[PDB]
Amino acid sequence: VVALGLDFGASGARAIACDFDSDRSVSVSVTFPKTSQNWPQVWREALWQLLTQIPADWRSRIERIAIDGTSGTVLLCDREGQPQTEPLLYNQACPIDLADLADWVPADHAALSSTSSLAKLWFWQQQFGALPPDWQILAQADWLSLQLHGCSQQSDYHNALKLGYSPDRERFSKNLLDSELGALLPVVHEPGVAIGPILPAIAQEFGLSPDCQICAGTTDSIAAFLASGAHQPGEAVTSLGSTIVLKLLSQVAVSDRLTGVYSHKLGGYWLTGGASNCGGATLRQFFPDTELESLSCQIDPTKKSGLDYYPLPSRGERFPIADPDRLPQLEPRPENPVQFLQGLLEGLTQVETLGYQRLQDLGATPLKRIWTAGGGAKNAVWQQLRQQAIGVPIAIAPNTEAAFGTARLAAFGLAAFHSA
Repeated sequence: VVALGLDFGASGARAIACDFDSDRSVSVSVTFPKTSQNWPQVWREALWQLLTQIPADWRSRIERIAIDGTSGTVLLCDREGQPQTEPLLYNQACPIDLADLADWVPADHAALSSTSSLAKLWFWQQQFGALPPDWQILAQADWLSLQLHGCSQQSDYHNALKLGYSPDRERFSKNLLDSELGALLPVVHEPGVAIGPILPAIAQEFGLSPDCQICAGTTDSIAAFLASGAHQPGEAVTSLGSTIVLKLLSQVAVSDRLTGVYSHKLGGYWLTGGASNCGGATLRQFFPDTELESLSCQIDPTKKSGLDYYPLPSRGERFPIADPDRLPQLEPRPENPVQFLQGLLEGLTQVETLGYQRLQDLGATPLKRIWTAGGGAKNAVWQQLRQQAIGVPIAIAPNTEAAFGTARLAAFGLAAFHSA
């Protein structure tokens, strides 16, 4: 089976066509601008650009397609899926009262956030005054897949979560559906399942098989986890990037609105996680990468530095423990740059350690092993510190590209996420 993964991220889009019986693939890219008067046009043209750059052989052989997008990026469209106003991007917050959403979702549901799809739909509602029932709100991944299969008001329970969906009960609340916003809500499927065949005109134009299936997509954050291949509960993917992002697979859904912790449904399992303000950005504040490496070579993890740092890049922390007033803790600062670096890596290690423990304290399945992604994943000293402090096998994630995880999503769905 040959599947195509389309990933639309923060500043670009990547396509990965993958042949899974050959384990061979091709990857193409499109880079977004940093400003547009028409982001829908930018995204749609990116879609055709990605498809075009794929060789004719692969395109003829593609049987399934899936698309992941940025979580919280939504479009207000009419009956035909035509943008009626500018998209509200993932980073944009809305000046609405979250108390106006209380009757549509449970106590501290993930949708209760000024940046959620639901909050943006309510913002649009109070903007236009009254939204027509034949209109629809679409996530980025939704709208793009709509360009492929032509079926309107279709989404997945990953993107739809922050729209107010409850994947624990597999439904929107009856009060939300009965509401004035109800007619704009999409039909929610499981990521990976076939929505419908590709549009005949689209298939013919781009030399794709007319029998190719367009699946239900995901978020790019979840696609990244799917790229690792981890499917057993207790397994976790750690992203050692600018910020440390933890993703833990569990048999139980856990949530903590205080620390921004919530859970996505993933087949029969649950994907929980948390994001710290700490990360490699703190490291770059004192070292360039080259110097960072030359100094890491001289660090022996088997001996404590005596330093107890909390490596925030600035004031404020959100996970594992929430404290907006917490300041970075980088004292005492030794004269030896090597040992100061060790203190930093030890602090970042503690963040990850306390992060996974916090997740387990909330009820998540105990950590079995860790797959690592991001820039710090290649840092073996950092890996040793993480390993000896956490106590589980830690390795580098085989694949990390979101488009590849989405290609796997197209090829196999979420089938691996069940009891064997």
